[PDB]
Amino acid sequence: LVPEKEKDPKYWRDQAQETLKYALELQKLNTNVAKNVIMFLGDGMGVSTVTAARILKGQLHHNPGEETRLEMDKFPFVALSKTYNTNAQVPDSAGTATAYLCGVKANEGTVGVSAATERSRCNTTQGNEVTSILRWAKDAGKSVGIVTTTRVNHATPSAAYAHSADRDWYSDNEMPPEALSQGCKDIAYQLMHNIRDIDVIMGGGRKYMYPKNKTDVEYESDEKARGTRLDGLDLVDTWKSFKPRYKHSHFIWNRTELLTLDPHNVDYLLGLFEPGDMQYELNRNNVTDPSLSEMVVVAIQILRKNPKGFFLLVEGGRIDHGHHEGKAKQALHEAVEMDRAIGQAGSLTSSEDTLTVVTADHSHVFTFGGYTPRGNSIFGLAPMLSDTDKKPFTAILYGNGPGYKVVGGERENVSMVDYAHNNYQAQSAVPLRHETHGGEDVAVFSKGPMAHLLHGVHEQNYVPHVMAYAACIGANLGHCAP
Amino acid sequence: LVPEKEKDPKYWRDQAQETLKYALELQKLNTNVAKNVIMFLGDGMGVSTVTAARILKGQLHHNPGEETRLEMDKFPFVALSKTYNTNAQVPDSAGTATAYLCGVKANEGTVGVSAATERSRCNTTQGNEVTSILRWAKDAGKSVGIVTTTRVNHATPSAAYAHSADRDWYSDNEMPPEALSQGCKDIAYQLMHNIRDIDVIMGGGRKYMYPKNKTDVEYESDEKARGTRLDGLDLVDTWKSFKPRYKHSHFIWNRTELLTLDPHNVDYLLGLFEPGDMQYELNRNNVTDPSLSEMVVVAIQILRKNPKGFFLLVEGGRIDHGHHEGKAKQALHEAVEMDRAIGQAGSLTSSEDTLTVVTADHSHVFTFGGYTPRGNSIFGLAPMLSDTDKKPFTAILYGNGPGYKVVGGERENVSMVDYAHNNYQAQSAVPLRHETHGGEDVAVFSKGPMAHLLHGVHEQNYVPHVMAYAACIGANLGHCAP
Amino acid sequence: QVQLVQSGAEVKKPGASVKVSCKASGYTFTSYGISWVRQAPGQGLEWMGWISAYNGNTNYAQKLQGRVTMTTDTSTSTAYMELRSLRSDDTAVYYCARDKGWNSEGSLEYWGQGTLVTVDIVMTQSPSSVSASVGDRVTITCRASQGISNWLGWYQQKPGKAPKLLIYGASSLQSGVPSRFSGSGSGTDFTLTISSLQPEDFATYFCQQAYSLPLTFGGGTKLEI
Amino acid sequence: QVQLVQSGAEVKKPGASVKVSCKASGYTFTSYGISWVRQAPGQGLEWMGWISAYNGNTNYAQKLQGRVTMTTDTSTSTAYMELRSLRSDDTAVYYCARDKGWNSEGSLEYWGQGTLVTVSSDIVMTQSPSSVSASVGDRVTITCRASQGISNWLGWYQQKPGKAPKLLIYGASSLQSGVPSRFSGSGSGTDFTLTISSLQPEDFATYFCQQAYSLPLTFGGGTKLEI
Ligand SMILES: *[C@@H]1O[C@H](CO)[C@@H](O[C@@H]2O[C@H](CO)[C@@H](O)[C@H](O)[C@H]2NC(C)=O)[C@H](O)[C@H]1NC(C)=O
Ligand SMILES: *[C@@H]1O[C@H](CO)[C@@H](O[C@@H]2O[C@H](CO)[C@@H](O)[C@H](O)[C@H]2NC(C)=O)[C@H](O)[C@H]1NC(C)=O
Ligand SMILES: *[C@@H]1O[C@H](CO)[C@@H](O[C@@H]2O[C@H](CO)[C@@H](O)[C@H](O)[C@H]2NC(C)=O)[C@H](O)[C@H]1NC(C)=O
Ligand SMILES: *[C@@H]1O[C@H](CO)[C@@H](O[C@@H]2O[C@H](CO)[C@@H](O)[C@H](O)[C@H]2NC(C)=O)[C@H](O)[C@H]1NC(C)=O
Ligand SMILES: *[C@@H]1O[C@H](CO)[C@@H](O)[C@H](O)[C@H]1NC(C)=O
Ligand SMILES: *[C@@H]1O[C@H](CO)[C@@H](O)[C@H](O)[C@H]1NC(C)=O
Ligand SMILES: *[C@@H]1O[C@H](CO)[C@@H](O)[C@H](O)[C@H]1NC(C)=O
Ligand SMILES: *[C@@H]1O[C@H](CO)[C@@H](O)[C@H](O)[C@H]1NC(C)=O
Ligand SMILES: [Ca+2]
Ligand SMILES: [Ca+2]
Ligand SMILES: [Mg+2]
Ligand SMILES: [Mg+2]
Ligand SMILES: [Zn+2]
Ligand SMILES: [Zn+2]
Ligand SMILES: [Zn+2]
Repeated sequence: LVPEKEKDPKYWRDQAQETLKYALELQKLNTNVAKNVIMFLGDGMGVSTVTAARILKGQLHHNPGEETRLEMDKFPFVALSKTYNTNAQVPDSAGTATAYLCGVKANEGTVGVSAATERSRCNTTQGNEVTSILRWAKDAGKSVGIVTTTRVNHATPSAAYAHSADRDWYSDNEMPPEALSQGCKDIAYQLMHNIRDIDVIMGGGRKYMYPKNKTDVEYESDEKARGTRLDGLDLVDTWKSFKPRYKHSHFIWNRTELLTLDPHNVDYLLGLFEPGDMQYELNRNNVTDPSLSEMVVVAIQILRKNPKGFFLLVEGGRIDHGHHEGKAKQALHEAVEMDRAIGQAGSLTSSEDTLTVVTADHSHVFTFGGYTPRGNSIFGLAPMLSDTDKKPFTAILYGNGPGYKVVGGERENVSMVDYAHNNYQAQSAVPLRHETHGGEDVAVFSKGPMAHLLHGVHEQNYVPHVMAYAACIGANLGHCAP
Repeated sequence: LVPEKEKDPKYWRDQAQETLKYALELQKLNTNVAKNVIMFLGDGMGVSTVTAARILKGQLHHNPGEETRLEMDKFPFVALSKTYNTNAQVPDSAGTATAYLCGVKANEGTVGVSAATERSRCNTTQGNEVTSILRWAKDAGKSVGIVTTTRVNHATPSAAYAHSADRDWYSDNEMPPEALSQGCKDIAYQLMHNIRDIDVIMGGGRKYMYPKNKTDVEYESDEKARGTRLDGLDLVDTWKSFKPRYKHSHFIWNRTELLTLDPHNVDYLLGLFEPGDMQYELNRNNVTDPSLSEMVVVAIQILRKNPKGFFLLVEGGRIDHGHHEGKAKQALHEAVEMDRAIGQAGSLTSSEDTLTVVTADHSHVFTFGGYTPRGNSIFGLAPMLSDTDKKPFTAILYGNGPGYKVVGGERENVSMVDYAHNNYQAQSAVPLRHETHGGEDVAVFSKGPMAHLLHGVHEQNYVPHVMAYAACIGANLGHCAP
Repeated sequence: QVQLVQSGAEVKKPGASVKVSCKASGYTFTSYGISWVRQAPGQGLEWMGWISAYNGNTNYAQKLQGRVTMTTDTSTSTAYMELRSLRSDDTAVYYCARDKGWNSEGSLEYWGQGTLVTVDIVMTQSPSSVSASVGDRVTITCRASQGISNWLGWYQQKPGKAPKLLIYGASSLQSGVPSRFSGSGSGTDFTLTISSLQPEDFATYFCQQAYSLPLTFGGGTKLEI
Repeated sequence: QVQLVQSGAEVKKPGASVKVSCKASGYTFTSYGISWVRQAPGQGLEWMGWISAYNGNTNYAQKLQGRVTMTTDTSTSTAYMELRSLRSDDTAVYYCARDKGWNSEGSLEYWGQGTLVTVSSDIVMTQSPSSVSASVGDRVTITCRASQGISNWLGWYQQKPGKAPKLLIYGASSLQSGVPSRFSGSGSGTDFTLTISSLQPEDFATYFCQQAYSLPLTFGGGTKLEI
């Protein structure tokens, strides 16, 4: 494409000099106390995903896209994190979530416990629990908040309040009778019972809070949207009954109410907008379901009232599902939505007393390449045909997954199908039903006070040990000691 | 598999606290003048390659390998570089080399010129030439060294001394008559007739320096190792004509002569060890071929004599050739050798007045990960069979390349063949003759004086300018101003 | 440090009004509210209301409504409480107390010196009076008429001194208190345990709930020697 | 800055040795070598040798070998020449000069104030013309030719009457820092050119071309640019 303005060396020299001047002025370190901490988390957002999301965001506004900047690319400090588990070489969701939320690496499939426990065994989790950064923040007088686009009792958010030996125990319906006999409790019970004064909770998973065979308010005729609890306890009713009678609790469940509320008269909020996982960004309903940006804005406005500060945990957790199913368009669109939410949240707060950290838990086997020309659509074909079987191939490819297609001995001719659709699955090397994770290191972006302590290549469990250092919470209180 | 010492949370907490203490002590910025500059360059070394190399290096010493640290992982500061060209979305070698060696982004396929020149056209080169950092170092009185495992006139090294409109013009034999008729020179001629005071040269490409049909020295009977110049000009002979008669010039061509020199009695050194590209690390010979570590050590010992500093450019460019063929073992072993060379060079010099920068120019579509257990061999099978066709699959997979095998209508059954061989090609999704590049951002590791100016996610051409600022050379001399 | 100071003793006659002032120093005045507590001679603590120093919203007890007014002045950082139509049973010690934080206004952390003036969820405490020797272990139980979750606080009062906060939330120890004291229980039954007894730990203990207005204090357990 | 100072005049007698001292200040003494140049009254520059201040290795001209001794003392940072068996044609002006850097040891950058001593297969460098005349504001060019190919090792010096020579261009294409950009140099191999595009009243002097290819170092015959 080669725009005219880029044909002069002076343009690049001036750009580099301006970048140098900014980086030289940045030498003044910020040694304030992080009054507020915000942690953005993208499930399965490696480096290739970030680059593809940047290109897509640029091209959505009729640009080549390569030169554009994401809202997380303006974060001054960048580091790399190793994501291996104690038990596994390729990471998982629960173990990594424990690593970067509690500060201690653990096995796979176990939430909120150390590495001395064994998966799916109740009588080995006693005395091996670990407390997450949410508990440290709440014990210091700060507010706590959880915003997710997935279930509130999914692995990534539940690693902050739950101590369970299995991540598949969503409710007592999924727990085997042996675990019930030995006294274990499902994740929803711990969500409503472990920390009894969590201010803002937002996400899906509305069918794990109701007794069995209870019709849903939103979907009347859907048989999969009914309740699943075998106790007979209404968990939302319990949640409304654990708070002082002179305060306000709402339990909104759609977008009209979320827009109607004013944060100046709300103290506790519980939003369950979907029976299970919230819908994709491209499949979302405008009228009845809110986006991540609106939920983040309302949560920030509610939590901003505390003079001691707040700790907000935001998850863009549909990237992992979009990659697992094998569709790249969806996952890139939730990456773009996550970036928009980051920008909206950063607009409200001030960088002088707020530590913002964007991170990921692992990466996938997503790849893109093939000598594509400048300005080429990221979902388009490669410029040259294959030189072995004489067929076109797309730029986006997967190491494995359900995209592996072979029609009678030869791979699929891409020109016969609509590769620009919303539900198109790119071709892969080995056929599977779900594309696996990846062992690559992940990138951690950070800005705010004491954000320069994330510099080199380090372990994952180092992330929650520096934030607690900046806010004078946890076990190390030497930042603001005399 | 879950070592005992890792079963206790105190271990991880103490590790994190020690890391935090080191990061706190690191707050004392280093603002000295970088007398020496060393630039390590891994061709096609992305973010999956470096972690795979770390695992392989750990496992070579009978360890799980995930926790082991490479010599480049001890570098305090890490940044990210965007690697797009002004003509292509997916980068190349020549354009990126121009970007990070001259400070100006250029077209795809042209070395040393700006973006205003068209490929394979010599009359657009005039007036559009750009000088690299090597000229800036030489004009300040510093020493100059180029050490490569590929040809000395390959794209990556030639982007520092040559201004040509095509990469494929290695010699006048390879240039079209129309280009020769216009007074346009090749790269081998420009290596000797552009900077006549390059101190140390190490690499291959001995058949581009001799007249046509001239027998080689190592390979007498090989007809592929003969000379290629149609001009009849002996470039090795004319290299020992532009230097003072009271100096010392040697022209060694094997390892026995290299490990017999006295660096206190050598001023100019040229080493051409192979007719073309130097052999792989697994295929290297004991006696008549030196490794990268020995060459780097000798080059540093020779360049260390200058009381004004030196600039050394080390290029481990066989990783790209290993990846292009689909052989992961060769590429990973080349990366390990590059890391060993980095360690040796760091041992020789001192970090108080030397700026060491390890970087890469692009990345490939290499991926690995199949939910492999801890301690699993990086070249081993995945724990579970495929869900669809019930066949084993390896952990290492390529997006596209020559590894795509389908025998009769079904993909290859890996359990039949020797998947641990030196020349085994992993399976891929698209059948091609050569594995392509990738559009991912690359990682830049930095250490030394003023090494903290590479902090965020930036462009590639920003890299040289910082060095020119740290060494007080080039167009920005504001570091030495009183 | 944080310190609250009140005026001197005031003697009045029935019908006349009385004003009590409380000046606080050591913190940002608008960030915390002020509660007013009453203690009759020989009986337990009684609650009148509080006022927030940020927005000025006030809450008064139902028993004393129509006679208590509360004002705040952030310019001089003072809180005033005025009572009207004094009766023969209004003689008592009035305390100004400060809450702990944002959402914890049921836990009175810092207390005033106490001004002497001369003219629902029922909380039960057991035992009425317990006697023990030095170094022993004692346990005191507090029961609520309704489920109050984990909203409970334990206070200690030595004779002639203001109450001191020991445990808030029935399981969390206040900073500056020895780890010897322990609190446990939840729902309807709560317990406070002292593993080792010392000569400086003989006083009267109260349990107060922060679930629903009005705030109710326990009857008091006299831990004698 | 860097400055070199010598001793006074030496009125000698034939057969008596003479010692010349040169003290340098403003830089690290051991990092640079010291060369010695001679100029007869009214004739061109002549080279005697140099000595390295780091390792003490010395090079002497073959014509004057067996009579010149060069010593260095890093404690007081001085360089000494001793000359023996003085002849009737040894009266001249002796200069101590400092090289430019590590490998640019044939380019004499800083020069001494000159000591006037009164007694009782080499590459031949040709320079043309000899007595060129011009006026203010004009453009002039001077050519220098070597007997052998010397690559780009050539330097251009300017000397006014009664003053030490000054380095202008080194490498035949690089302008020395502080020199006005009016002067230009070009050429490689055998023939080289030095050009002044706009002449100035303060640029009337004698110009020399000196090669740094092989020992002994040879100076040009000199071109007298008169007004
Ligand atoms: C969003 O949720 C609110 C719940 O408060 C819905 O309001 C109810 O709507 C039903 C209509 O079937 C009425 O019968 C109820 O009386 C309403 N409740 C209240 C408190 O107003 C609202 O309709 C929902 N929005 C949408 C678009 O469905
Ligand atoms: C893959 O599909 C394309 C699109 O149909 C094929 O290209 C067609 O080839 C037929 C051969 O007779 C032509 O008549 C059509 O005009 C072509 N269409 C286009 C759009 O090019 C292509 O041949 C297919 N690949 C293979 C290997 O058969
Ligand atoms: C390394 O290169 C040197 C070149 O200098 C080789 O030395 C030559 O060896 C041959 C053997 O036939 C002799 O005829 C030459 O006279 C040697 N030359 C010199 C200058 O000594 C040396 O043999 C090479 N090493 C190996 C292992 O082949
Ligand atoms: C892929 O190859 C493996 C062996 O390399 C096959 O496994 C063997 O199958 C034979 C068939 O009778 C058995 O007798 C052996 O016991 C199996 N195991 C081994 C270790 O040889 C496997 O069946 C092949 N895949 C398919 C789909 O046939
Ligand atoms: C847990 O229970 C199982 C079965 O009841 C038993 O085999 C196991 O030993 C128990 N765990 C421990 C630590 O004893
Ligand atoms: C929903 O909102 C999107 C963007 O806000 C808009 O493009 C679309 O037209 C709206 N309606 C439907 C039915 O998607
Ligand atoms: C430059 O060279 C090309 C051939 O490569 C020729 O077509 C073109 O006319 C030339 N341009 C000029 C200005 O001579
Ligand atoms: C020499 O080469 C052999 C293989 O030919 C290899 O095993 C060995 O490691 C090499 N080095 C030495 C010192 O033997
Ligand atoms: Ca909904
Ligand atoms: Ca060889
Ligand atoms: Mg998740
Ligand atoms: Mg290369
Ligand atoms: Zn994940
Ligand atoms: Zn996943
Ligand atoms: Zn390549």
